[PDB]
Amino acid sequence: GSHMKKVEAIIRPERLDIVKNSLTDAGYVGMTVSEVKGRDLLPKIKIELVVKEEDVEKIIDIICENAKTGNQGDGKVFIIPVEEVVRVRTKERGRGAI
Amino acid sequence: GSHMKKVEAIIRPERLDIVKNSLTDAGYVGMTVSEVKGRLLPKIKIELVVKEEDVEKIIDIICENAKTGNQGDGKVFIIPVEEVVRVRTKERGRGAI
Amino acid sequence: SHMKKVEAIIRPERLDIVKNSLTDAGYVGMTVSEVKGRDLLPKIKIELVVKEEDVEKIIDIICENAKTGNQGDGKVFIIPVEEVVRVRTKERGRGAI
Ligand SMILES: [Cl-]
Ligand SMILES: [Cl-]
Repeated sequence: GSHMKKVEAIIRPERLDIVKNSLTDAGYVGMTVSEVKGRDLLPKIKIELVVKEEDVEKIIDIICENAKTGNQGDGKVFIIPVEEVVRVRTKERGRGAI
Repeated sequence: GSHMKKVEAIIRPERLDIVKNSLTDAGYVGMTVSEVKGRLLPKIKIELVVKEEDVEKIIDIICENAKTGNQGDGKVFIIPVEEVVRVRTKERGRGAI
Repeated sequence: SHMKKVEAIIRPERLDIVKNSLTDAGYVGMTVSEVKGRDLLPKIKIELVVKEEDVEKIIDIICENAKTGNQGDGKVFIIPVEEVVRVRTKERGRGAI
């Protein structure tokens, strides 16, 4: 019961700003962005957020809300368990590190 | 039990098309592809979130088509996935897969 | 499964020291990718799937060699890995690592 989760979302590159700015506005700044390819192999954007479990549903809504375009290929959101999180700067561990 | 898993494989870049097409032929199209480095030589990472019962099937496909018989053929990892959500429809569980 | 994935996001200028330090400690199996983090500044992601007993030292190596004393040094995540398969020999479990 770590109560820490990784949110992994694959979205359209043209939806990054709207999804990033919407997340920033909700107080979710800890985010990793990478250029990938998905489903032909079209350029896509992967976003990763390691957060407190209680924040997962809120982030899903924000990602789901902003990323939607109503067309096929909008992307998916994955929830992956995280058993530990550590801050490199102070070696602090746990939910405090998030 | 979640019954949803993430298949994460690091493979040679020259084996991507052959592995991709093999998976598509077997009905596994949902896949994310990213360029990485490993050993620092360039490699290709493929990710598939699938139903648990399909894992063994996909492992076979990747291993059979990514293998060249030399060191560096890559490795396949299975990571638990507790939830999957479809952006277009917000469907969760195996339906979103 | 007693197998775990170590995923660390660090400053790009600390990759070599962390990379070389891990290999010096006997940790050669590692994947490196270029990513962005916060505003959307270049960062480096390093992934290692290892035996659970080795995680702690790897946390130590990454944290001690990636830290600079400034804010934004990065984080280390521990994710469960339920299976590892060697593409070439198709060997699974902790032996495959
Ligand atoms: Cl869709
Ligand atoms: Cl993962």
